[PDB]
Amino acid sequence: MKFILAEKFTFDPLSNTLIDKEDSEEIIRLGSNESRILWLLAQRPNEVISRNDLHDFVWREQGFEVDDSSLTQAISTLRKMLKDSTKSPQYVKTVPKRGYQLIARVETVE
Amino acid sequence: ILLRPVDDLELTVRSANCLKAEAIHYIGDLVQRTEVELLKTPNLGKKSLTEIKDVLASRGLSLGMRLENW
Amino acid sequence: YVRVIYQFPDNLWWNEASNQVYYAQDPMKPERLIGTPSIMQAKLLKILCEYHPSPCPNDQIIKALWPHGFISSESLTQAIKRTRDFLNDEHKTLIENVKLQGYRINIIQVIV
Amino acid sequence: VIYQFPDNLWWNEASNQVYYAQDPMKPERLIGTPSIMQAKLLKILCEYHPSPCPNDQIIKALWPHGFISSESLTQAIKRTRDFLNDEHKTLIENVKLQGYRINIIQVIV
Repeated sequence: MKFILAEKFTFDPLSNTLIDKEDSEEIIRLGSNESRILWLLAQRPNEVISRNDLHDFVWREQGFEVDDSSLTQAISTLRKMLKDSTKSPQYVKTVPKRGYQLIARVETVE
Repeated sequence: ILLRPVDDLELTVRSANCLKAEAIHYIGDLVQRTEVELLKTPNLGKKSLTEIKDVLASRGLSLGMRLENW
Repeated sequence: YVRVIYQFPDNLWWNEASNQVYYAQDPMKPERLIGTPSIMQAKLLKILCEYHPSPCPNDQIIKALWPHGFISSESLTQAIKRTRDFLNDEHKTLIENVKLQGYRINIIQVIV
Repeated sequence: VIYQFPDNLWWNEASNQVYYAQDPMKPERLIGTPSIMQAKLLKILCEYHPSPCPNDQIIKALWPHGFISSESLTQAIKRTRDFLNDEHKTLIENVKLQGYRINIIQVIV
């Protein structure tokens, strides 16, 4: 099932591709970790998910354990490549002591 | 003046009706009734404690009196 | 729970559990909330409710509002005045002054 | 459960965030997400609705094992109303010596 974010971006959890409607010619390439994080965020529309729970769901299924700086770096790359605002709540933000939040709308293509 | 009822203190209605509830009827209680305990009582602030101490000072008395038997 | 709700003329409602008084802009629909009384307004209301329909003498009203207080009758008069004011009783029908016998509260029904 | 507040405000338990909407479940004019203590305070005030909420209940529900200095009670319920933008002190009411209450318009379950 393909998902649409904020009526602008399109992404699929199965092939890890990003398409911007403003520039449909340029496909945006994302890493597996950040793509899985964004898909986990999209699976729970617009409510807080824990850093601990999201981290353990993303990386223990991978079979290997990493430190918590990895999640922060992955989110930094996600915000940078999506060209989301540096600290304003436009698409993805961080809620301290509670976890991570998404603002972009969810539109399932199929 | 340790021989007068508190009602003779020419106290205002508020202070008189407040101090009447604490079973304080003679000044001998009030001269050692501590400032803090007097402040804790209902309906008695600093600007009334001031007038209580002023009336006491006019007649020689005051608070903070180490004392004797009854 | 032993819940007691008092209905007063002009469809006034006083809920004892929530301690809330409200106008009914329908038979019993709460939408126009006069508010929450203080801890003597509620006490005097409880006194006049507990002695209904008999008038309550002023001495017992004072002894219940001020159990250990040498409080003048002026405070009684103005407490009644403010309770009637905050109940919007300008016509002196809610808390009636029984002439030379004390006070009564006009209450239609009790809902349990 | 969706609680409606004056000025068309909504606090959601089907989600975990506050907003200014005319549509209950639609995220219109988002305020954000209250903190842990703020969310607990909002839940307590909404549960004690329509009754006033005692101060001791709030302090022993927010801080079960904390020696509260008796003044965090007011800073907390000042910034909580600020985060809900209660500039007129109408969204949350204080009835003196009885407690606090929060003005809830309707409950959606």
